[PDB]
Amino acid sequence: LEGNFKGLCKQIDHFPEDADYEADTAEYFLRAVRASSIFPILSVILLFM
Amino acid sequence: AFSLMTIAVGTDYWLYSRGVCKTKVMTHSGLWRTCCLEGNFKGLCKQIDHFPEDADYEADTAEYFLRAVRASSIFPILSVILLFMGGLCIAASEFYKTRHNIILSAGIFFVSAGLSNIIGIIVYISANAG
Amino acid sequence: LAVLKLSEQGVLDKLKNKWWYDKGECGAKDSGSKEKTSALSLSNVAGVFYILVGGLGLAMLVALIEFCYKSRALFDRGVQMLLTTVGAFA
Amino acid sequence: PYVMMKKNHEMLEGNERYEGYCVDLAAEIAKHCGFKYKLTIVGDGKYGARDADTKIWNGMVGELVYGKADIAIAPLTITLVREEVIDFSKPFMSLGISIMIKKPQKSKPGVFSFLDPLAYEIWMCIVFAYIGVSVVLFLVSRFSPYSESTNEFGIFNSLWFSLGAFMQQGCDISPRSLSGRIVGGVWWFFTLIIISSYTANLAAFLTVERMVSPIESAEDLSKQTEIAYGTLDSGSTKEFFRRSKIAVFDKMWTYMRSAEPSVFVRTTAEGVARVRKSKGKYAYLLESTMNEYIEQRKPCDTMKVGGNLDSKGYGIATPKGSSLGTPVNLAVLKLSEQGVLDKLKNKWWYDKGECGAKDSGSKEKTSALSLSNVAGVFY
Amino acid sequence: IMIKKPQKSKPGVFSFLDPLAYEIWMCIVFAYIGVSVVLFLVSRFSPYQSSESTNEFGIFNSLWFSLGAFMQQGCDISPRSLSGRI
Amino acid sequence: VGGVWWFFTLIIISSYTANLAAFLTVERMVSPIESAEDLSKQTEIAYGTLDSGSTKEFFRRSKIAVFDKMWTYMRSAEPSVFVRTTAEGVARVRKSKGKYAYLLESTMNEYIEQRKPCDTMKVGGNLDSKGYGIATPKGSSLGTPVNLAVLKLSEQGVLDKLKNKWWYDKGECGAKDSGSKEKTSALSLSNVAGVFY
Ligand SMILES: NS(=O)(=O)c1cc2c(cc1Cl)N[C@H]([C@H]1C[C@H]3C=C[C@@H]1C3)NS2(=O)=O
Repeated sequence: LEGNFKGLCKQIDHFPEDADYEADTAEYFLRAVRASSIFPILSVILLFM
Repeated sequence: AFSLMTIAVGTDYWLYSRGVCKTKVMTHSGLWRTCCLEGNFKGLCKQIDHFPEDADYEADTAEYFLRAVRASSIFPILSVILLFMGGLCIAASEFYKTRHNIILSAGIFFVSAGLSNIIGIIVYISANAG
Repeated sequence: LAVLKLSEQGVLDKLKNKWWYDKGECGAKDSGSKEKTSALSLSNVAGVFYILVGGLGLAMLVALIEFCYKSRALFDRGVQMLLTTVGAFA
Repeated sequence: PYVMMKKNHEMLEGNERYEGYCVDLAAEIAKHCGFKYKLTIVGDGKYGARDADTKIWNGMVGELVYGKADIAIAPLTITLVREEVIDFSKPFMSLGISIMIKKPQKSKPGVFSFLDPLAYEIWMCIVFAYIGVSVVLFLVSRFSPYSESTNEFGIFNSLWFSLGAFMQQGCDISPRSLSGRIVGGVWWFFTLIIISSYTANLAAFLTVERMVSPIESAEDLSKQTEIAYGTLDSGSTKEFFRRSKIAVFDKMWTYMRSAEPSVFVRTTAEGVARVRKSKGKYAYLLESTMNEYIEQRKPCDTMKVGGNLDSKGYGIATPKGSSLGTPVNLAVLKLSEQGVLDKLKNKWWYDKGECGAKDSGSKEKTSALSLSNVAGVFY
Repeated sequence: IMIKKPQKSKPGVFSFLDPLAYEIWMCIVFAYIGVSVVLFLVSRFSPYQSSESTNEFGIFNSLWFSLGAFMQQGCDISPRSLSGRI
Repeated sequence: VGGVWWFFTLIIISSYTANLAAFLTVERMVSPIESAEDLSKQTEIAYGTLDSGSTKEFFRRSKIAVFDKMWTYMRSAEPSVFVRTTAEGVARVRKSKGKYAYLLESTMNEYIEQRKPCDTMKVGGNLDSKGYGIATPKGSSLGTPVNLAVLKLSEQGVLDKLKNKWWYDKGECGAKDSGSKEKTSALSLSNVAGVFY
């Protein structure tokens, strides 16, 4: 957005491949739920079923 | 209650604090006659006063009310009078027996004896700021 | 020429603030810059006891005048309707 | 604790009679060098110095100047006038000017410290108002006939209603009459102010006890003068602040000159107890290893704050041009690379202690309310 | 100018109400009177005899409900209608 | 029983309310998690020393019992503590998010901390003692005249002022410029998400 390369999308790696992060077990549990968004996926399941 | 009330008024050991006996030390503090004990002249006393430091009496609009109520005490004293009058109404149960207003009339004094007694404790302590 | 030479070098000012502030035998920042706590004293909250004891005198006196009211003993749609005309115009 | 008298000073002779930090070093320096050594305190009781009026030397350096002593294993500070006439090795310990103050009055609070933000003379009036209100709430709702059976406010109910209002959970039975609700309103506004002021004044304790910061530097010592700070009268420390270039120490030497009482003391040991008689209102400035001696000794109460304000050293001294110069200097460095001196250090600063070192550490473990801070409510 | 060093204070009898200004206390009372009257005007609507006497919010009770909510000690009465509970 | 349990909850919940104000009003720096002795007691925090250094040679030739444990643990970290260059030893602490410490010389420990990215601290005292010395040839006629001037430099306070210029005023942001900065925020959603959880 707000650049002339707008409209170029990217598959987000929520935990990155090369970053300075070492996630705690409170956060690696969290960011996995953030990356694999099971709870919005569970919304898709529970509305449809 | 009224016996210990009259004892508490005319006694002189309300507090033990550090203060002078006389203008030229542990005090034996009373309400009317604030005495001092264990001094050079052990046993002589002093009456209460409301102005150790001399300034305007009316200045803070409650400083006029607070000082005059404490030394000229009426709330521990109206404690005494209302408890005294209600106790005579205890004796007045037999005089006009079964009037069916008299025992109600006595307890109003006793509850008002409690209301007077608690506020006099407050103005005692709040004037003892130092 | 020496006086200018003194004040440019702060010599006067170090002579001054020593002799006024530092040789002063108390502090504006020795005693004012301390932090201490206090528990609340009874003089701090004596007003809430005054309203309370003042309330109980008002709680009894209302009860006693209603006692002689209901022992020694208003619903008319017209004359307070006039009081509705009086007050709302007021 | 460098060299002291042994209690067995009768049965033994000389070398066997005196012990301590330097004596362990003295046998060790003579071990790696291989010379017959002999201990003798100078009877003059003088650190090495020179005077302008006589042009004479004295003490341990002076006997090295005047040929009497052969080596100086002692707490001897390395200065310029001592370098002028005799030698030194590499310095066998490092030390500096430090600040001594007694530990702050860290005690645990009582079991009745949850009652603390309200004064004791208020809690009597809180009960007396509770006795005072609940009887009035009984009387107003029951003295009137107009039938009187419909109410529920007995003497025991009127306590239980009023005790519910003060604890703010509130009870079931509500006043229904006109004047019976006038009393019920005011006690509600009573306990609105008193409980909320309790919650605020409790926040005044826990915050300010986190706000107060102790002394960790000279700058935190410079920026407060309600606690006095001074030095010894005649020593290295007092002259040190005189010739000081740095503006951090420059303000102190002006301040220690511009104090009306005597910030100067006579001896070291009098300066120890003088802090103990000031109780967190005076700090004393002396050498750090001497300061680390005292804060290991009874009554375990003083403490060294901050760091070394400078860096000095104690060194073994040979006569200038004597034959012991290199092999002693070869031996002092040999003990450091072996790390023997650390064992020689940490022995005598701790075995003479009896106090616990590093007992304070940090305050992060007491960040929350502990049990004992509110255990009286369980009681 | 040389004045005396300021004597610090004594907190007043009416200084428990000091953190909130002289403006805001009467605006609480003017909010106290406003909310208590309106719920009486609401609760004396919605009849569906005791249809208009259904719910127990008299004008003195509607003061007592709006007083108990301000002191945080709740009372026995509670609104039943929808516009009463708002 | 209901009366005693009420005054319980009047004190407990208000003590919760008052202290949670104090954490947010006075938000101090966290106390030193690692002192000199205590980092040996943290295996959950790591520590390291140089691959080829005489400071590594100290722990292998130490008989001191706490220092014995330090040499005992440094063989038992996978990957090893032995970084070959100090710039890796600088960078390893920075990217570890605080689990790794690096034991190195106090001069380099200071000067890294007084630079960008302002991203470390130096806690605790020194483990051993050593010194930097002016090296003159044996029998060179400067050598006894030189070290008298070094004593002359230190006795005026110059060698303080030469270093106090060079490590402070030729430094930057540091950790001493962080203490006065007090800012309080609204509680973010992550802070009481556990109540929602
Ligand atoms: N720990 S201590 O203070 O007893 C201490 C103090 C010192 C030690 C060794 C110890 Cl164990 N060695 C050094 C030595 C190493 C080189 C630098 C100075 C001399 C030569 N001197 S020191 O810095 O004065």
